Amino acid sequence: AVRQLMEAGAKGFEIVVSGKLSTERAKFEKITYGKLYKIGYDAKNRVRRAVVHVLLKPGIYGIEVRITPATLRYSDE
Amino acid sequence: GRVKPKFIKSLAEKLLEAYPDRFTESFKENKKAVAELADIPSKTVRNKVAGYITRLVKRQKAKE
Amino acid sequence: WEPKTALGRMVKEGKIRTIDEIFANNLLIKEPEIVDILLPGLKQELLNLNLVQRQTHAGERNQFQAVVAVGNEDGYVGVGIGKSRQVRQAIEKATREAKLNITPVRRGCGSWKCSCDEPHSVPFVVSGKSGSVEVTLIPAPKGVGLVAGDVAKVVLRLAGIKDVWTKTRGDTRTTLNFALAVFNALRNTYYFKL
Amino acid sequence: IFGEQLPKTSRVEYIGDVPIIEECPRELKTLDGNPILLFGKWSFEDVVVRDPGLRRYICLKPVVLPHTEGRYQKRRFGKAHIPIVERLVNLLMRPGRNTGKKHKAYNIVKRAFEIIYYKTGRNPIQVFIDAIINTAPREEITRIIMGGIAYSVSVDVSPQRRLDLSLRWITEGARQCSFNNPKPIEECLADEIMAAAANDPKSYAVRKREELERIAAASR
RNA sequence: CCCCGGAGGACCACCAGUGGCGAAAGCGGGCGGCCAGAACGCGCCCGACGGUGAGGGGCGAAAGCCGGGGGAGCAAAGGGGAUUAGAUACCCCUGUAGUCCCGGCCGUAAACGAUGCGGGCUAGCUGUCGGUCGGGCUUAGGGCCCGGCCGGUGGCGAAGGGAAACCGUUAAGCCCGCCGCCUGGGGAGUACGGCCGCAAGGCUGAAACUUAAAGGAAUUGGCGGGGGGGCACCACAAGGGGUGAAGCUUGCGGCUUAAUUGGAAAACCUCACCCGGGGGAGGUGCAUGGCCGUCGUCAGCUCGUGCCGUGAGGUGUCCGGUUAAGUCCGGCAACGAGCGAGACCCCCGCCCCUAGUUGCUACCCCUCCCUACGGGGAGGGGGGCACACUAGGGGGACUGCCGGCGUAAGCCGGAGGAAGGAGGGGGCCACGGCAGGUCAGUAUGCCCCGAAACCCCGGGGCUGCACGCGAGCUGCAAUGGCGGGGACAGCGGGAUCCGACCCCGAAAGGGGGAGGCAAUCCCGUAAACCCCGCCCCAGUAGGGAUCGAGGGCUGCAACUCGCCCUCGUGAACGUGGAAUCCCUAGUAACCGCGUGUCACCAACG
Ligand SMILES: [Mg+2]
Ligand SMILES: [Mg+2]
Ligand SMILES: [Mg+2]
Ligand SMILES: [Mg+2]
Ligand SMILES: [Mg+2]
Ligand SMILES: [Mg+2]
Ligand SMILES: [Mg+2]
Ligand SMILES: [Mg+2]
Ligand SMILES: [Mg+2]
Ligand SMILES: [Mg+2]
Ligand SMILES: [Mg+2]
Ligand SMILES: [Mg+2]
Ligand SMILES: [Mg+2]
Ligand SMILES: [Mg+2]
Ligand SMILES: [Mg+2]
Ligand SMILES: [Mg+2]
Ligand SMILES: [Mg+2]
Ligand SMILES: [Mg+2]
Ligand SMILES: [Mg+2]
Ligand SMILES: [Mg+2]
Ligand SMILES: [Mg+2]
Ligand SMILES: [Mg+2]
Ligand SMILES: [Mg+2]
Ligand SMILES: [Mg+2]
Ligand SMILES: [Mg+2]
Ligand SMILES: [Mg+2]
Ligand SMILES: [Mg+2]
Ligand SMILES: [Mg+2]
Ligand SMILES: [Mg+2]
Ligand SMILES: [Mg+2]
Ligand SMILES: [Zn+2]
Repeated sequence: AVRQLMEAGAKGFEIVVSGKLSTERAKFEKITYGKLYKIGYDAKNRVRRAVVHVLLKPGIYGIEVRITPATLRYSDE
Repeated sequence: GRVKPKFIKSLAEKLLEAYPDRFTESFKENKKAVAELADIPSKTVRNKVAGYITRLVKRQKAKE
Repeated sequence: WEPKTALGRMVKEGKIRTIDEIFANNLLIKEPEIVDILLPGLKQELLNLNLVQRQTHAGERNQFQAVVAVGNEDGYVGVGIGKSRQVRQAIEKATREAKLNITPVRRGCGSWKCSCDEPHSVPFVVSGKSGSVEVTLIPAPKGVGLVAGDVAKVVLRLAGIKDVWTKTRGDTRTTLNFALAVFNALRNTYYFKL
Repeated sequence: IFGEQLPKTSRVEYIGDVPIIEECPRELKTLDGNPILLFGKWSFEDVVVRDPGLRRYICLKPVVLPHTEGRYQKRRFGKAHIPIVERLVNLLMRPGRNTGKKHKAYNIVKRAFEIIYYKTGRNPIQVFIDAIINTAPREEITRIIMGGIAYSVSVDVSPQRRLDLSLRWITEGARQCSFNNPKPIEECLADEIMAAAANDPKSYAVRKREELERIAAASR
């Protein structure tokens, strides 16, 4: 489910799965990429953010995805 | 303006070296040339780049 | 692939077509792509995988330390280590360093209870050491098998050795050091003044 | 002594070797050459500041009403441009129920100036300047720790700090004299300024400066 | 304290050194005598006579013991003066053994290089000591300098070795001998036996039982009453206003209670509590999602390749300058790059353009009024978009110029400039934490209540009150109170709502009702402030708690338990202990207005 992302030419993505993924204690597993703005303008306004929770056996198990496609040339050049 | 960050000086050096003859030791001509020559969608960064190219032109004339 | 480093340029241009010529003329491999070009039949195995932590103010920051052994099963072996925040790139780094550190292994007979002239065992008695694990490899008669530990057996089989007798000293439970000492002995087969 | 040039609107009055400096232009007149009168009544022309250091920070520039908008505090040493009478007005906005009541402070100062002129026959501006000169402290003490006990030690006071201390002492003496008794604040300020000008030891400012200077002389 | 004399005991300042001698312990003034042991030089003598060494010996710091002498200084024990909760210690005064000498005993020490003794081989560079040889000089000296050998003594460091620190011709390397010692920890240097000792004690030295580690070197962090640097009005300095004391509003604690609810804009409802009657607002936020707060008025975190390491890990990311910044500039086994910083996004501020159903009034005319007679003021209408305003786009400021400083990042002063050093305010909140707060916002695991949780009803309670603590309001007065008079904003809200205007009423309030679904109508002529008159230092013409009588508003309902107005009544309080909070400019402080919650009600935001 990340080679699907490399199929696209995204310069930035960030995936966070928060919950009790292995045990009864939450862990907040997260992976990320490089040139992906985190605060300011693009993030929170022009970066594709999506939060969904999935009812598994023992919890909602939140998933937050931040993506920027190959043509999101924010003001830096 | 206190200190110019990395991207300011980097853009300054690349635009000064790609076109060494389109910049002299004045600010107005420098601002005009950088607006003509680079994709500079921000007045403040354009002004900082123009001033920094002005200072390179000053030091490059001073070195000889 | 772009043949970065001039040896890679010759290897992709086909002026060097076999891996034997590099080790015959003392050529230094700086890139793994030369190894995958010249040895398409390279098998890589994950010898060890340990979790490793650094203490900080907010808690331990864990990193996987994966040890990988690469070999052609015909007298070429190498072992590499990779530390990474996640296991996949840790294994990738270990595989790349193993491919960089691949070396030829001299083989033959030499056991007193054998007479075949095949590469099934080590040609003479060799030694290797990594920290405190000392491993002496001894030529054995054909059909005996690998008489080492498990990770040593994996490294020897990848290096293309059938029978050998081992003599170890020190804590062999340090899997990284045991693997490194066995690989060190296999590389020390080339330091013998024939 | 200087090598950093100087802002314009400043003036140098070199006598002997000493470069006396004034930050404000005394010589100012209307378009017809007439003088400008403080409150329309008092002139800024004959006033003489007897302290050479204090001459640099007393802005005796002619103004009808001493009302600068509160625009000289951004820069360090900006208080040298504020007129001295407006500084007196600004130091009357206390306690907290009188903050921002510049009209009340202006009326108090105008009445005090009239009372001063009719009781002394002198220029009210001149009497106020003499009160400041007699009230400004020339020494001070500063905290020092020898290992846990905060001792004292004599130091010098810069002329700006001397002017600030004298002005604060005059205004707080007037306020304390006026609190909780039938005497009005204008009369309290008038007698305080006249006592400060005469160097009478009864005044709050003269007592405060004498106490500070004796403490400094004790803890040199 | 100074001088002049005498007596006594210890030590041998500087020179003086990883300098010397010695087997170790140990040895530091000079002269002399008697001994000892090494190094160097040698075509001297003997001819393997050597190494190590169980057992066996001899020497062996300090303290201590036995007997004698001595005793200046210091000083266990002890006495006293302090400090402390205590102080039988640490500080001060004093003080005896002891420390010194002679004879003997003791026989121990971190008695250490924690490194047994003997011999051979294995890059070097460098300080110093002794002897000797070659050259040069000469404080003409037993002197100095350079070079070689031999022998010591330090430093760095080949090969090699090591768990690593590190050793490395003074080995902990490669070898050849002999001796001593070790075999997880505790029990335990304990018990018993023996020997030695005047004694203290010493040497030698277990097991039962108990235990799963004890331990070495190094890495990251955390911490420190170790060191250094940087920064911050949630720090200090310089200041301003305060809170802490009184009365009152309010929140938590406690007490009381049927209940005073559960957590960390209240009469019904809300509501979850109590009395009575007819799916979870039940737990676990240590199961969780999301959100949020704080670390974080931070600058940090990481990666690619390389490099050091067996490894955990380092480097880069460290040093010097620089500042908001891990911002840069210059040196480095680093060279680049990325998220955070910035940039970026709104709003304020100056200029330009476009625009004038609304908003502006210069220019006009008609009317009313006044007229010192010149003229003026007010209203309606016209004309216009000039001014102002409204809104969309653009420009402008960039250390740009100058002087100084600096390799250069960049800093200070000055001009000019609407605006000068990130122009001013705010947003966006890195990686990872705070077993941070929220199953009472929604959601969800599990575990329970199971025709019982229901946002059912009626009443009460959350409003109970000895008291503690936190945040506030209005005061103590005269820079004031009261009474008249004159003003001057900006947001913002308005639908059955805002409400002009009109009438009634002393007030609160009541009746009718234009216009406005918004630059058009309305809330809306704000208060502080200025002006004039009364009060005059007093618990008062300050203060407005408490209480009595009465009149209204909302609502189904006003007692518990609402809000407003009139008349009367006039408490504490005279500026508040220890302590403590916030704040750097249109800011603090004061003043009011709109609005959120809202049938009504704001001392709150
Ligand atoms: Mg009074
Ligand atoms: Mg011997
Ligand atoms: Mg013996
Ligand atoms: Mg002794
Ligand atoms: Mg004695
Ligand atoms: Mg004594
Ligand atoms: Mg020892
Ligand atoms: Mg060892
Ligand atoms: Mg060494
Ligand atoms: Mg023993
Ligand atoms: Mg015994
Ligand atoms: Mg540390
Ligand atoms: Mg302070
Ligand atoms: Mg109070
Ligand atoms: Mg009721
Ligand atoms: Mg370095
Ligand atoms: Mg309550
Ligand atoms: Mg009640
Ligand atoms: Mg009042
Ligand atoms: Mg108050
Ligand atoms: Mg009153
Ligand atoms: Mg108005
Ligand atoms: Mg109103
Ligand atoms: Mg009274
Ligand atoms: Mg009543
Ligand atoms: Mg009621
Ligand atoms: Mg009344
Ligand atoms: Mg009283
Ligand atoms: Mg107070
Ligand atoms: Mg409303
Ligand atoms: Zn064979």
